Amino acid sequence: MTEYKLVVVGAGGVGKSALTIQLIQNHFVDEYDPTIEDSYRKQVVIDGETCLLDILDTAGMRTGEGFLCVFAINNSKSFADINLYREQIKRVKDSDDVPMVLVGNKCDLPTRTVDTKQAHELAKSYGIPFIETSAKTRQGVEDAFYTLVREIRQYR
Ligand SMILES: Nc1nc2c(ncn2[C@@H]2O[C@H](COP(=O)(O)OP(=O)(O)O)[C@@H](O)[C@H]2O)c(=O)[nH]1
Ligand SMILES: [Mg+2]
Ligand SMILES: [Mg+2]
Ligand SMILES: [Mg+2]
Ligand SMILES: [Mg+2]
Repeated sequence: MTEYKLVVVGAGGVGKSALTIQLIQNHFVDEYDPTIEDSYRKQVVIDGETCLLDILDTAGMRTGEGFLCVFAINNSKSFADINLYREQIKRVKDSDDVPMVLVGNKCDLPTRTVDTKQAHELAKSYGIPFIETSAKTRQGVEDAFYTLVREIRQYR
């Protein structure tokens, strides 16, 4: 079956692990050791297609085929840091055309300090999709990962 190597990047505490575990294990982690970096695998169906996802949950690469660049909507600094991660990815892949998706996580929270204009304008600056997620409620989580897969499909 088709295989896709995904990588989740972003500042500490944004929800990289929570997003990954919601996808892989279907549950929300209220805490997850910020030092655990691992790959997590799952056979899934995306748009009817059976495939294998291999997801690298990073902690603060070269074989990654698509990247989620994650910030938290209640963490301005995490948004500022997105550019460092995007550039890291461009360098590690030696390419400007790497599939990626901008993810604004923790959208369940009312304490928003990165607005929807900021996020949408950044995504337009990168020419990539922006997806609002909550690892807590599961809103957007499949959409974020699967959109990335569809970006890899396009790229292939
Ligand atoms: N309210 C809320 N909290 C979240 C969400 N995603 C992650 N968290 C919490 O934010 C903290 C850091 O998440 P974690 O996945 O460890 O972030 P990482 O350092 O990027 O892996 C944890 O306490 C999570 O339970 C979310 O969508 N909403
Ligand atoms: Mg983590
Ligand atoms: Mg491992
Ligand atoms: Mg099918
Ligand atoms: Mg502001």
